[PDB]
Amino acid sequence: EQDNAGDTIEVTEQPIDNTLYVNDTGSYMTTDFGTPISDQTSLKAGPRGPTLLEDFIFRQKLQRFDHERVPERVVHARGAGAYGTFKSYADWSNVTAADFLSANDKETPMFCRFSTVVGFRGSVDTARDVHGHACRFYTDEGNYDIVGINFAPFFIQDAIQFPDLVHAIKPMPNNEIPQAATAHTSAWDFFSQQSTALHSALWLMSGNGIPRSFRHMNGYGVHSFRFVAANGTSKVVRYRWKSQQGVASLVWDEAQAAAGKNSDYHRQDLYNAIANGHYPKYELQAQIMDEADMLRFGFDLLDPTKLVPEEVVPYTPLGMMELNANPTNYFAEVEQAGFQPGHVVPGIDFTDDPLLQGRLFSYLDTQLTRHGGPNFEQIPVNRPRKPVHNNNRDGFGQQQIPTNNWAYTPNSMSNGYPMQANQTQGHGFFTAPYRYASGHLVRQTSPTFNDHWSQPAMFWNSLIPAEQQMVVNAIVFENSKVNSPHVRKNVVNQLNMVNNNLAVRVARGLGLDEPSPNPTYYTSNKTSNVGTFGKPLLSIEGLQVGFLASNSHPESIKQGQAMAAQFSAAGVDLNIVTEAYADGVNTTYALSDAIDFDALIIADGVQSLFASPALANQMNSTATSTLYPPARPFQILVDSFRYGKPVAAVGSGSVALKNAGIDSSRSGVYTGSSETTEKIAKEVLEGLYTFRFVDRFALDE
Amino acid sequence: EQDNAGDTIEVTEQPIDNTLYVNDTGSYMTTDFGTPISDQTSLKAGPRGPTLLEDFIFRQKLQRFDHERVPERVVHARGAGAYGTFKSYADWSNVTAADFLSANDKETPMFCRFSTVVGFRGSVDTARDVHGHACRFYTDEGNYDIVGINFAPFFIQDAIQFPDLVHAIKPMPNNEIPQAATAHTSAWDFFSQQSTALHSALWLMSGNGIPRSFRHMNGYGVHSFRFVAANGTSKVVRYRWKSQQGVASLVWDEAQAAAGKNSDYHRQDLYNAIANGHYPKYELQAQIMDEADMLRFGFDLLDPTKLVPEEVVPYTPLGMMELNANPTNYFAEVEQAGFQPGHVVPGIDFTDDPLLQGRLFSYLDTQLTRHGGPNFEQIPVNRPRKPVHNNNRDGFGQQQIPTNNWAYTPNSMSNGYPMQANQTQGHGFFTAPYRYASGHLVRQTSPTFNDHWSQPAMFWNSLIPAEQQMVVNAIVFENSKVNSPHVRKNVVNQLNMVNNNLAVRVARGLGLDEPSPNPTYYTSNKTSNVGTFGKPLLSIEGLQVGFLASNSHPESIKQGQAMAAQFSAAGVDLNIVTEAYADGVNTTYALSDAIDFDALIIADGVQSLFASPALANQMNSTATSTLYPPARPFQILVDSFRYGKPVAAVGSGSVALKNAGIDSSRSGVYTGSSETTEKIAKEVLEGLYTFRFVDRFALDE
Ligand code: HEM
Ligand code: HEM
Ligand SMILES: [Cl-]
Ligand SMILES: [Cl-]
Repeated sequence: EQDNAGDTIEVTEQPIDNTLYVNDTGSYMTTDFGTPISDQTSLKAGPRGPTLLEDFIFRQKLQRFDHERVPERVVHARGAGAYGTFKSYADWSNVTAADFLSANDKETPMFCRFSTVVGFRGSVDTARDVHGHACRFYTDEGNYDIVGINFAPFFIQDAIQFPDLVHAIKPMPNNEIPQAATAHTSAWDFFSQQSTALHSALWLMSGNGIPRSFRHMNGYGVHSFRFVAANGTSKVVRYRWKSQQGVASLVWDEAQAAAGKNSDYHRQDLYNAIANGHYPKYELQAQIMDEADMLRFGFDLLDPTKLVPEEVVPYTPLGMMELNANPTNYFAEVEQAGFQPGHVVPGIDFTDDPLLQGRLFSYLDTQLTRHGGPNFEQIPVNRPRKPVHNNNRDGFGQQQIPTNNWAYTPNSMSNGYPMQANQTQGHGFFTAPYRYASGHLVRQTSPTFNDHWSQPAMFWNSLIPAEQQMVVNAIVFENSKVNSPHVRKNVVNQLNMVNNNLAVRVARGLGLDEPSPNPTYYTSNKTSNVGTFGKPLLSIEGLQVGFLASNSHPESIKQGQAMAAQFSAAGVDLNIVTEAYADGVNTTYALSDAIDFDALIIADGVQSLFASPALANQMNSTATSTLYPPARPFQILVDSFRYGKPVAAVGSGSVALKNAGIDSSRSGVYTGSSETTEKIAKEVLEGLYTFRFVDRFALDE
Repeated sequence: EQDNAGDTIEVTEQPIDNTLYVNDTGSYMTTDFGTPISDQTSLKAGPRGPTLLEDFIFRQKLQRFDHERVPERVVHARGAGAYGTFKSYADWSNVTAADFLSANDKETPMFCRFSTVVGFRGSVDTARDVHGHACRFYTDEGNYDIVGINFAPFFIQDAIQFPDLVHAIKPMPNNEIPQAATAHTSAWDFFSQQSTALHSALWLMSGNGIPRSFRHMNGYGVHSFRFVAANGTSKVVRYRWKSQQGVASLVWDEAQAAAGKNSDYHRQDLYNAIANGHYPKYELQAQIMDEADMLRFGFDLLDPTKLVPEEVVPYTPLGMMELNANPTNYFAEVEQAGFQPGHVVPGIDFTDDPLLQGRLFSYLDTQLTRHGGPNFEQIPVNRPRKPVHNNNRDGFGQQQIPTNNWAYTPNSMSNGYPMQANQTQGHGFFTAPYRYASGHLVRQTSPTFNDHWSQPAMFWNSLIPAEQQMVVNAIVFENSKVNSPHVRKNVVNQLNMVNNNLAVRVARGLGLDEPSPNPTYYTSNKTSNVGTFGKPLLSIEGLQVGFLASNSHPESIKQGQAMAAQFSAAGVDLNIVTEAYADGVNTTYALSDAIDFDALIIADGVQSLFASPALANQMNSTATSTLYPPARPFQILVDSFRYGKPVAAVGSGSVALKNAGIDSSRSGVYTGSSETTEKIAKEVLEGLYTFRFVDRFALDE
């Protein structure tokens, strides 16, 4: 660049302020251009006069405000994030050249966001939905994102259908009803006309659609990807994030109650858990398969509507992630984060999964919408941990200052920088070299993709009877909300290709004719770890206990408080509830509901709070408590029991149980005198692990 | 423009397609550039091959999809719209030169949007909140927008504080919790440190915060505006939209239930009412005051925290609006609509209200954010009904084609077009000519604005005892959710400057020390039409009745059906509810809740459905119905009664009432034999007008 005076360029770097995190301590307010200000009164022509155009303080403040909002994500708008770390279990170089997997105990920084799918930005956490599980590894060789969900299969087999699925499940276009729900004609029409959807539709109707929290679901990559070794050999892999807390879910009416009582239930759960030191963990696992396995198992590994059963190919544990810090600013870090499945690193490659292939286009393009311009990767949360060097330039919102004035390749002026990186130098990305294609250029679906029903059948067989009833109840609920009889009937006919018992039970729920067995795709096969009831949690850290006490019986508070040490030691929060705040009280009846607690304990001597609605109704007007709605304590109890949660009662607390028709002989009901509270606590710990007592759920066939 | 050949310009208008409403009937799918396509399979290198970059069909479809979203409104994101018409009661030219008010029976097209304030796009309709009431008159002299709310006063006195109020009430910035709610430290901190907020805070805690529907609230302009007559004389006016349905509201726990059962409760209500021919009406009214009235009434008419009591200045009816059509496409017409208080027409002017003055800047600027460019008024819903002519040009998304090549004033080339319009020619806008200012250029608040407490006191005195209890319960609920004791105490102290009884009751609810009377700002004054309980509705059209029946007692359905004619004739929807769809059934237990009905009727012979939760709990597992959660029918009944709704029972239905502890002697409880169903219906019509039976609500002091 310097064989002459003209092309020789003097660089003078200016001492520009380079703040990242903003710290207000000690400061006076300034404009964005650094002039010290107050911001509390408009400049006016006299104190009762009109506001002046020259009040630039007013205009800069309101212009910022008027422009705060950005487009939400077209899908997964409602979500929450956290930072963490990932530790490799091994040097995996034998199967992948990926750097974050290259050594035992190698640690990589992480950022993840969890979300629903269909609802808009402020929709209810406990909507029935798919849930996103999207994690970025900030590796030494680039940001690697696994952008997954809590179900193993997806609804469709080609990315070109994605706007069809999404418009179908989103609110109707004429009136934007209903919010965050598939319970409408268009969605079930789509799922029944596009029968690839059945597998994921069953997942959605199961407890998987309504998880207890982000900490109590698994994550799946869904698609086949490739691990590529340094020498070019590849393996076909499928990812699972196995929650180290375990898998647990709500029941529908409980998910509804939670939506109305605490729309922030899952984001609050994640925030509180991290803030309280109960850091959620998920183990990265992969089914590591050979190229020869593409069609071996009787379905196609390119097909995203199909899971590989653990019993056919086991999951190999790769390493452990932990999320251990909350974001500092939600808008800056969470709202602006843009995950992309095309954010790959050397040692990872794609497959010809037609669903995956289109996602690679879509996510890069969509980042423009939400960020207003092309420099979205420059936002701090999206930056790689090492500095970027390439010949990309300019664009709205450019906050870097390139010094390489020869921004093209090949050139003879820049000393070869930046250098081309590839398989054999600079740890460059490379497509797996044995990949091959051969064929006409076709817009045709592979016939290997044609079985839409067998895997739905396996999934059904994989659920305990209580959760099978839950699926029926959900399908019946959603298809009763569907307004079109012909769609209802199409759904039944589709379900009958999956399992006759399922379809008959649904048709009965809908008041429709019962179909007859259609055995073509039926199977008795089943797989494990795809249900959400009947298997206990692996950790009860960060779960909640509600201890129902009264200010009118002061010893009840003290009884609550003496149990607190035991729960604290298990990482369980004990919440003492009374009518109103007082010494030792944590929360109140008026603020409380069953959904707020994972187990409930009734204190000794407070039985009189637990009047049934019928009793409440006699004495109305005067001398009924104003401090909470009529029969609130009773309702918390009855709801907790109905939902399947452990309930305990100390002393005369058992009177409350009887009032509620709860026999002390039921599973997950613990009783004891005031002298045995220590043992009652440990039984509650026991019940928290079991989590739900499914013997309480009504069964049909 | 043509005294020479060079400046003479040939205009050739091209036959360009000019579709507005899109009609698909008969058509093949095409790209946006008109090439006929299919859109169901990606183009691949072989049927199991990778997707090709040259598949432009895939890319155009996903690029559209990837870019569907736009920024939501910074406030009032959650809302719903409808078209209608406005009829003037008179020629009002004696007080205003406004054209839409210039003749008896003069009709003007309308479009309105109603909304909450704090929640984001998909937040729950029944959040406790301010509600927007924003209406556009498409006049012959421009689009006139009244951008109002359902409360008479606003929280702050200067527009520069608007981002402070909004950041305070919106979710916290670190974690974006909580959604659509003021129940957190920051909001109550703001309301207590910025004590102007007390008036609107009391409105918010009343039933006004939780209306039954958009049809059952009023609208207020809040600010003083001016009517300006042709000759320059002005009047100071305040607007009210008086609902012709009447004012009705929910109770808090009911608003919560509705949020979890039907997040679309208000938008669905409005959509259904219009679709069913029950068109909501609101009468435009104005307090028409003299310039001399600015300080006469012991507060300042420039002050938006102050209402003028109807008893001091009556509302003059101006005309009647009716909303009579749903939008065709929600995104195009509702989401994109941009109302602005600066959208004024000749005969309307502003005042020096410092809150109003800033809104004039803010709304014009904010339209850029949501529309991506400056041509937001070109969107169909924002267009005036007559063609625009001005010298504004260009900008993103320009879909017009100007023919005037001399786009500046003054010029000698364009034949004087377009002509300047003013007070005396072309019906031009004009500022009211007697307006005057005089003063230093000051950033100071007017001392006339200093009384923050007297009007809050009047408002409190204006509520029936039951709604006063509702305010206390709300304040106590929200301030129990506030995590900061010092903020709780500040709120109490502020409330004690308003009314000692109010403050003592709140402090009791919060477990705080009771303050002592602080009489400086106390008053016994009261005003009418500012409460939401204790005054019946004026129309029951579009309200809902739930008729609880059973498939296991088939005559119950027929009993329901024979009542339907009477409800239909009142414009009331009768919904027959059973376990599952069948001949004559409208909805199901599993889909139903108390919030779905405004009155409940229990059929003869179905009492066995109405088992209490206690009874449900005995027989669990087998032979409990799978068709709805345990004790769902009972819960609907108990909830309806608790909320204050009319309930009726035919025949042995009274057994259900007894089970629920509801005596047939209570107000708003109707019973009769199977032979008197006609009379039972008319009593239910009676109860619908009364709407809520406040004798059921617990009272304190
Ligand atoms: C296996 C199937 C899929 C999974 C597991 C998946 C996963 C996800 C996740 C987890 C998010 C949220 C990321 C975040 O938290 O910010 C997301 C967003 C998105 N997805 Fe998907 N997705 C799938 C299929 C598709 C398909 C086929 C397309 C389109 C071709 C697509 C387009 C999008 C878009 C446009 C976004 C918005 C991203 C943004 O604005 O940053 N997805 N997806
Ligand atoms: C008397 C007090 C006020 C009332 C009655 C009021 C009313 C409303 C209403 C009804 C909307 C929703 C319009 C729609 O449905 O699209 C709205 C939006 C808005 N308001 Fe206000 N407002 C008030 C105070 C303010 C103040 C002081 C400011 C700022 C200086 C402000 C800024 C905004 C903005 C930026 C929007 C978004 C508008 C859009 O994106 O189109 N408001 N307001
Ligand atoms: Cl492949
Ligand atoms: Cl003025």
